[PDB]
Amino acid sequence: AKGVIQEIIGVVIRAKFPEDEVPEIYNAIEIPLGNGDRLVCEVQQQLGNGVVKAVAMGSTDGLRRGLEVIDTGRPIAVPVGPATLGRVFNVLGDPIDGMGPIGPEVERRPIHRDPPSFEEQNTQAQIFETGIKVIDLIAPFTRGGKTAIFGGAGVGKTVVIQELIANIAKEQSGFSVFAGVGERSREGNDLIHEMKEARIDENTTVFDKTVMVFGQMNEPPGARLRVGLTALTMAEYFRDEGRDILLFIDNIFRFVQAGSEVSSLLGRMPSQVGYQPTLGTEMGELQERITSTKRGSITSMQAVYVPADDYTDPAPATVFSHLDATISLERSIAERAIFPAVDPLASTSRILDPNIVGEEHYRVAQEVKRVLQRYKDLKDIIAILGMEELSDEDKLTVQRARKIELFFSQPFTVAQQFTGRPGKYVPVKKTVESFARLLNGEGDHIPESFFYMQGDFDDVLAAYEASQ
Amino acid sequence: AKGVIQEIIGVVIRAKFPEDEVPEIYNAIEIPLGNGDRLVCEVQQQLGNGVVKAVAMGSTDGLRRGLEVIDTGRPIAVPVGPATLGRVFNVLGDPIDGMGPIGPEVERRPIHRDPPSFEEQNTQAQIFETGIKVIDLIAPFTRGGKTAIFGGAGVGKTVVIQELIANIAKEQSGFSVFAGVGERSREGNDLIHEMKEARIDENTTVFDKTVMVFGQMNEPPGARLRVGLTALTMAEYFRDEGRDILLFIDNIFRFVQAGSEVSSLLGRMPSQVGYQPTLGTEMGELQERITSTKRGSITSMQAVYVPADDYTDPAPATVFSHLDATISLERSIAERAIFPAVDPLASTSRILDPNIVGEEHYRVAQEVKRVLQRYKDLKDIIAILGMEELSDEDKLTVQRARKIELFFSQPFTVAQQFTGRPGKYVPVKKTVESFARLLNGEGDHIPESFFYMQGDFDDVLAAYEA
Amino acid sequence: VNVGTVIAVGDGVARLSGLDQVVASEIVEFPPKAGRNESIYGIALNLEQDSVAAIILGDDETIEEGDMVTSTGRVISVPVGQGLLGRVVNPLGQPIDGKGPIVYEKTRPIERIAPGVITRKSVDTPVQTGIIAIDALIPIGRGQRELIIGDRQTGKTAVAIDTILNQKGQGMVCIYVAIGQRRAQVAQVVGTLERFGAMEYTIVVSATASESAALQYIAPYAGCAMGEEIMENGVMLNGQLVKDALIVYDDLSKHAVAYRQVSLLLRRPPGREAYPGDVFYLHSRLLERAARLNEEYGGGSLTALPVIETQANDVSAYIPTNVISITDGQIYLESDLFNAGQRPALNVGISVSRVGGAAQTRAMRAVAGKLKGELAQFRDLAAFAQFASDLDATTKAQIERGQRLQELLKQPQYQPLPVEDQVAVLYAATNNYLDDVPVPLITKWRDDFLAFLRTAHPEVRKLIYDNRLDRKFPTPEVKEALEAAIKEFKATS
Amino acid sequence: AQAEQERIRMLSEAKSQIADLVTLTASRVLGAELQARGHDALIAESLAAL
Amino acid sequence: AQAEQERIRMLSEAKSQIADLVTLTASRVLGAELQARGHDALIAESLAA
Amino acid sequence: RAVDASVTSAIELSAEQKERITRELQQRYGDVHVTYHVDPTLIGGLIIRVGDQVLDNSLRARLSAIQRVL
Ligand SMILES: Nc1ncnc2c1ncn2[C@@H]1O[C@H](COP(=O)(O)OP(=O)(O)OP(=O)(O)O)[C@@H](O)[C@H]1O
Ligand SMILES: Nc1ncnc2c1ncn2[C@@H]1O[C@H](COP(=O)(O)OP(=O)(O)O)[C@@H](O)[C@H]1O
Ligand SMILES: [Mg+2]
Ligand SMILES: [Mg+2]
Repeated sequence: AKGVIQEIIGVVIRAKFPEDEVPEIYNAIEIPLGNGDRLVCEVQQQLGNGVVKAVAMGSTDGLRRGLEVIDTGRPIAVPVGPATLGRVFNVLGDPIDGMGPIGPEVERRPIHRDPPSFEEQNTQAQIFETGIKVIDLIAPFTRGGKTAIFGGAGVGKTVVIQELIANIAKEQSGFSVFAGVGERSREGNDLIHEMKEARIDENTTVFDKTVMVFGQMNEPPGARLRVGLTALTMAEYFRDEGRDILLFIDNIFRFVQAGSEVSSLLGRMPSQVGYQPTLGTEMGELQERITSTKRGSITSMQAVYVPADDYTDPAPATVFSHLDATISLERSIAERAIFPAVDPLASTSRILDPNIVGEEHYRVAQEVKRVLQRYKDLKDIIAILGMEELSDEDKLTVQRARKIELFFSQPFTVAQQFTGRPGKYVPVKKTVESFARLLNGEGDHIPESFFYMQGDFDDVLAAYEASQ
Repeated sequence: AKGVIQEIIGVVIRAKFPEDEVPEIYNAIEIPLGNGDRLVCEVQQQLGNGVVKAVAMGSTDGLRRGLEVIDTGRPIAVPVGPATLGRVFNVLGDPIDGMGPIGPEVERRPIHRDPPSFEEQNTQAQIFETGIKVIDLIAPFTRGGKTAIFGGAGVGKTVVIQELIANIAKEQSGFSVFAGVGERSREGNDLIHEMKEARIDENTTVFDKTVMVFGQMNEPPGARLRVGLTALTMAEYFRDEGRDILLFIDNIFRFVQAGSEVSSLLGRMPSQVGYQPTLGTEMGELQERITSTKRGSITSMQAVYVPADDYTDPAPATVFSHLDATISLERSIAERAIFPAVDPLASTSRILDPNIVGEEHYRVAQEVKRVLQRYKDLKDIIAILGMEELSDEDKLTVQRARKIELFFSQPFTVAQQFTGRPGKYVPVKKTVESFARLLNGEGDHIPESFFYMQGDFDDVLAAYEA
Repeated sequence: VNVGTVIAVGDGVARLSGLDQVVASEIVEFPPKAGRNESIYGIALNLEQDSVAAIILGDDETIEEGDMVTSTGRVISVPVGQGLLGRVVNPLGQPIDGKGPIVYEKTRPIERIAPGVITRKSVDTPVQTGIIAIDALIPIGRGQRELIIGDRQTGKTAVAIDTILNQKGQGMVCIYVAIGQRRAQVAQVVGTLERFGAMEYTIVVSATASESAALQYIAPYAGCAMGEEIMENGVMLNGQLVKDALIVYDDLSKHAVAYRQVSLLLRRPPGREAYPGDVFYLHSRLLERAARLNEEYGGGSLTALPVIETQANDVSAYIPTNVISITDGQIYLESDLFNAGQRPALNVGISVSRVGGAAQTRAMRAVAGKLKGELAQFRDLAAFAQFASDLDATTKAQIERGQRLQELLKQPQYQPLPVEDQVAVLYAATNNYLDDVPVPLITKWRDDFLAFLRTAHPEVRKLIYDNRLDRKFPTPEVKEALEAAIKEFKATS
Repeated sequence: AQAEQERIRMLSEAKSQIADLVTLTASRVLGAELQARGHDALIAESLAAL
Repeated sequence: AQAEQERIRMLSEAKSQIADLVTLTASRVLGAELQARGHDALIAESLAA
Repeated sequence: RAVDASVTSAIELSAEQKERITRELQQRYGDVHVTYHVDPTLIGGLIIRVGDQVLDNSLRARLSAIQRVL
């Protein structure tokens, strides 16, 4: 203990310690900082002569060289238990809501824990109903399986997450954990608090069954880099005791970005597009803890930001292999006001198998992808020449493909402000029936304009009949 | 002063000086070359203990490490004043024409000056009446504003360059500056000397009314980088004298490329196409002393080579960030129109707004552009169908568009291959009313081919009378 | 009192050997020497061993090896308070308008962590931009971050300055941070603000294109610190304490370019598009400070209007997508619409406001929901309009109504409209009270109608303004009053 | 208006010169009066401060 | 000429010179004891301009 | 010892004044490596740069008055 700061490079603080009292790799060292409040840095690399490199996880823009550094001797420990339910925490586990601090009797666990072994993995999987047509048909979510929503900036990742929470966070049969890493502090939280305290399952709000860690974008890189692990530590306690956990992590991409910034400050050699050389390892360390084990299940539902509209960027590229169900949000589809914006061709799922999701569901989804493909192949032919040069069956499939594109649009309860239409909860069975009817030929006479922002096929038929 | 050369790597040297009296940045250290001549290097960085990294701005082939280095204590001195009018200089301010040296009595200002302060700027933008017909109407200049000219090896670029100097002398003070950044020794220096000296107005050569600065292709990147600032320094004397000055920079993109090469040689990391990281700041050091101040104003006209056809290229993008007007010389119209071949649809101007040039000028310009756009849209129909399928109320507009595209010809006081037509200087006040009347039905009688270099609507009526 | 010496003046970065007890973001002084009367400051950022690299806030041409420096004992900070109002200032807070020294009692540090999550509230109060299209289709609430993204000369600065002008009696303190803009443009903008009397409540922070890249990198943070001083403490404006501020960061693409220069000259690794890895963090830590604090934390707000310039209408670039992912909406200005005469060029299809739709006057939403619907109808039927009037009659009337609405949205520069005027005009346009008016005359019809209401019927405007907050705006009394006013105007016309 | 501005421009240089000259004369009064008031008695203040 | 007249009035010591010098001395050099040892005439003695 | 003082007073100092200055440095070591540059431009004080800390009592209040007045 009792080290001194040698260098201050960004949020990377180099501190020298006595030769026999150096901190371990992930210990949490503290600068007193005066005023009775401390700055908790996390060690990353043990250099020579008791020299260590630590990530500030804080402002670190008013502290000089030679300042005393205190080695806590243990990694960043965060509270776990029912005491964390209905509370809001920092990356450090310190509550930031108005309520009081977590008492000492509450168990504290390190945020750097080994992931579950291979023996502990849970292979069981079944469809998780979301009420969203395109998600429930093309890429069905798994109960206890990782899924992520990929998309650019303007596309609706956060609105999809908010509708998903409003849909499934009432019938939890367990607790849930939310982690908006590097997200807007406006919508990412304090607007989700409003809806999570407005929703009331049974004499208790959804917020009362939710642990919440933010580390929003305003924070420096270290907080965004370790907030994901803090949230996973919060959720793992409930998983281990058998409670089913819903895990929402926002923009895992900001976790990777904060890692990249910290690595750049750490002197590592950049990999690919300025990214950290330890990209895959950090990603795995975060994501292998997001697993449903035999003791309990975690139904993770992540969001991922792709730099601009780039899907070959290293961060989403590493995310794609860490998922059971993939969803891709396209800028082009969103610009067409088909706001759920999920690309059926770029979205897949592991449980889209007739043994699991059902034979009719699988047939309808595969046909809705075949038809969608035909349209992507004929896209240029339609673009320059026109629709009339196609054969009769190609023309019919193109019109049906456009109707399918319009039909994946769905109003959301949380998106009622943008589209005046009220939200529609479409069960997966009704989605399968609607798309089977659409492919069968029913609804061919209907103009494509009536498939926009509707529920099941019955609503489309009712709208057409009201229009005569 | 009195340092020694420590290291020579191409056109980047490192001179070691005493611990005190180190040269500042951009201090123009001078190396004697064993004769009357010398090598002037510009300090770009300070290193270690008294070591300064400088760009050669010369041959740097006869040098040896250990030669004496003399610190001048200021940026590259440039002669200024009427002594520079009618003379041709390189980046260092030495004359490269046949005449002798400038001499010691002439004022020498630092090449690296600050732009005019915030309080000196002109609050209100004023049109710089050029005298052209198409430009003074479609792409009006701005007094103290930057203007681009495109087209590469088009036609009418050079004649417009000389005509603007001729008109600026006729209307404004007249003094002009040509900054030949990366100017070819054959194509762009001797030929332009002959063109300027042969071009004469009111018994005065255009050469005598302009000062030319040439950073040649063969000179190292530093010379081509700082030749623009040398030209600015020469122009700012006359601006400070209250005169209106027109600064011509040939291929500002070559200034950008010289900056990129200097940054690459200095070891700086590249930026976004391999360009210099200091692209915005370098383009702001230049093109920000080009402003209209309370005392005087430096209007400018910068030829711009768009890399390939990518205008979004950092180089033309950062140039467009600093542009107030654009003139687009096009090859298709250049096939037959060797008079100013400005494409009226592709040439725009920021100042062409009702608030500044008035409501009448804006109305006339918009109507002319509308008619020409209608003709552009119907060009394919005319080529395919013919004049007969084209209905009524558009055949009139197509004929009017032919006549008005022909009426963007101007008889020049000074021209290449002088056609003999008397020079004419048409103000904006005349141009607006002339084109308004041409759009008001008058002039429908004279055939389209007799609009070659007419000049004014009163002259149109006079030509129709004969 | 603590000193060091410059050992190498690099690419805008001095090294400052031996300057211990300097904090990690201190502002060093470089006291004046012979040949330099004024002090030029720098930010000590890389506090490495036996060397403190410092970015020079100014031209590095003036400093030299062995020059003394004096740590000021303060993190990088700018003067703030009421004294900044009506002053064009440097990012350092030094005045550049020449009116005199800045009077201030306290200085707030730039580059702080934003207030947070709990210290916030959903925006409820509207920011009246004064543009019909923006105020009706992309509502902006106080504390919202609305990106004004476009393509070079499209009217982004025009929209921002129109917004700033409209906040005259609105109890708002405007801030305009010019980052990388030409000094001529900033001078013209300040002249526009002064001639319309909007300078009495406006602060201007100017880091022009010639200024060193160290400036233009702290300029938005200086402006945001001033805005935060307004947000938390507040200033007296028109005798009433205002804790709401509006900050126009202007071109943040130039801000990102300046930070790219600063990073690359510091030999930091480049990332995507050669930008540093933390350019997103730059813009995020900048913009997240623009918040709407709840009543417990003062109740103030700071509205941000960042401007991004796109290349060739490419909204899918790196920095534009970064700022879109940071901010709460987009006012997308199209170049095609701008050149086609729709001078307040606005891609209504993709311009949106995530938050602030609720922060609209109830009259405005009640009148403009169907306006958005009709504009959507027009944009849908524009594709089918390629046929020469082969569609049916009622949809032809819909297309004509959409054309009339589009002409109505067209609004001249430097002429903001009060909310009562805007809602009256949109009521007229949406009740089918303009279908007989020919398309080219609609702008003059609007101007004449507003002049009529200003002169003939002040009481109708007062009644509309007073009754703008109620749940059901089309009340019978105001409905019939406005009906009588418009019928009288149309009979007169 | 522009002539008033131009006159102020010349006055601005004159005003700056007058201010600098007045302050420099005030300083030189200390410099001239230093010999009579004491040439090297200023060390007392430094000892207390240091 | 107007600026010349104003500058002549200012250069006339009675306008501001002696007062400014005395104020600066009392503010900086000595606690209202600028004259200290001698300097009785030396004060503004060489204030030529 | 290793601290270095850099005293700069307007007029050249006599031996007794130099010894008084050295006694002034008894707070740190008494006799550190001290170098006396003259710098006649400064008036009425001495700039003691002991280590990396300076003490300014010479001419700089009047020059602050210049900075504010100009
Ligand atoms: N609503 C409007 N009505 C009329 N003219 C307008 C309007 N808005 C902008 N303009 C004109 O458009 C031109 C460009 O406007 P502005 O200065 O806002 O551009 P900008 O988008 O900020 O571009 P730049 O990147 O060059 O700063 C100017 O002539 C301005 O007068
Ligand atoms: N169901 C929906 N209906 C209408 N608009 C939607 C819907 N979902 C998303 N959007 C649009 O998406 C935008 C918000 O996207 P967001 O979820 O914030 O993405 P990101 O978090 O990547 O910025 C809103 O402006 C809204 O217009
Ligand atoms: Mg602008
Ligand atoms: Mg939203």
